[PDB]
Amino acid sequence: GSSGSSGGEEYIALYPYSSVEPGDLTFTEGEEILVTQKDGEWWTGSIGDRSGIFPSNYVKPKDSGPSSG
Repeated sequence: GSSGSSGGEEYIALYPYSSVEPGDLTFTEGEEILVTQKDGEWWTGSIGDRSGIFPSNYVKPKDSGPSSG
């Protein structure tokens, strides 16, 4: 019954992190980073279809109210 679509962990960038290196994922505060791989402290996030590393200390758990109706 029903079909809920999910994937990775939805996190919000608490602060805008700009990396000069194409290795670290570049995003701004508020952006929605989809975490999938967590290696140590720094986890690998994604955006739409991007990939890179970022400070896990610069991301929060996308908290959304239990929308109902």
